[PDB]
Parts: sequence; structure tokens; C-alpha cells
Amino acid sequence: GTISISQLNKNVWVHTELGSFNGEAVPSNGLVLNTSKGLVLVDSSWDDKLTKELIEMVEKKFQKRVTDVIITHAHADRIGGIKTLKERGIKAHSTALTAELAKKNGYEEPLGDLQTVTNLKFGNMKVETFYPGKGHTEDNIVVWLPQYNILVGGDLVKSTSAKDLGNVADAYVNEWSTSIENVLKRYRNINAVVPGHGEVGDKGLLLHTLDLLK
Ligand SMILES: [Zn+2]
Ligand SMILES: [Zn+2]
Repeated sequence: GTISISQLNKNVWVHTELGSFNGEAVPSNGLVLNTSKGLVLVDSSWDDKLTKELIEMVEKKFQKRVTDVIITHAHADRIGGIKTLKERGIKAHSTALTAELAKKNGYEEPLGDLQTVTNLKFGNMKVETFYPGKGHTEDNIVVWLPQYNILVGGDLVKSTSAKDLGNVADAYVNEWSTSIENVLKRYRNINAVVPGHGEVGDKGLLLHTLDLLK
């Protein structure tokens, strides 16, 4: 199952793609929001091929168009499919910083429309985007669904099983703890936390990430 979707509730699913790296499958997660006005994804996938497959899958499943994607940072698991999005008229939301870094990391440019705290609404689906500070990357954001207390952590947030922070060349490891604390402060009662990779959990993922960073 290279692309899978898993349900959190009626209109919120996790999408998960196995990228192929050195003969290893590597999952990446994002979210699929089924809204009265189309499907909204949080994050694309590793590359255009997978992004196209993801879009195909979700569109067929829900019989709805993907209209918007929120890009959580300017790396491949997240923004790999930006060309696919642009060539489909799928709006690719991001902070200005993510757009700037995208333009630098060799990618087409997302919208740069998100601020530190931004509210979006897609049909009846409310979405908050939050830049908690630097961590995994300078630009990493998280996404929250206030109606459902579901948090999409991206690569800022590690799964329970993770013992390793990943590539930290471009990480702000010291600042990452504070950014996670900012997320823990902001989001008090959380029903689900989606890590960038790995199993969905709850607030314990945030605490576990903090623990890794200690
Ligand atoms: Zn990354
Ligand atoms: Zn990642």
C-alpha cells in the first residue's frame, strides 16, 4: 500500500505515502479534509508522481476535487508535488518563509499567504495554520482543526516510536523545544496529533518530541 488514507472522522483522514529511498519505503503523513467545497490536503507528497497518485486516490474516494494544499515546510515530503499542484490549479498555501525557501530548494513557489496564525475556512471546515517557531526547519508550521482538535505536526512532531530527530543539518535543534512548547501551550486538549511520519497519536507525541529534544 504505497498510498493509504486512514480515517480520523467523517471529514478528516490521514494520507500516508511510502516514498522509496534506497530500497526502503518511508512513510510520510498529511491530512485530507473533505469539505463541502472540495478536498483540502495538509501536505502533498514526496514528489510529483506520488502527489499525482495521492490526488487521484482522494478525488476518486470522495468524488470531490482537491482544491487546496497547505505546505508545512519547504522539503520534499511536503512540497515535493508543488509542480503537480500548480499545473492543476490547486492552491498551495504556505508562509512567506516557506515560499522563499521553496524558491531556494529548487521548487515552484507556493502562495506565501499564511502568517504566524492564520484562519482558513473551506466550506464548513475550519483550519488554523500556526508557525510555532523554528525546529525541524526554520519555516515549519503546524495545522490545527479547531472543530475536531486535530493537530498536524509535520516534521516538527515525532511519532511515539521515533528515537531520532532525523536530519538536523537545517534544523534549529535548540529552538525546536521551544517551538514544540509553543504548540503544547496553544493546543490544550488535543484529540489527535499527526506526526510527520509514523503513527497518529495524541498530545503524547508532542511530549515525546520534547523528550527527544531534551
Ligand atoms: Zn523536512
Ligand atoms: Zn520528513
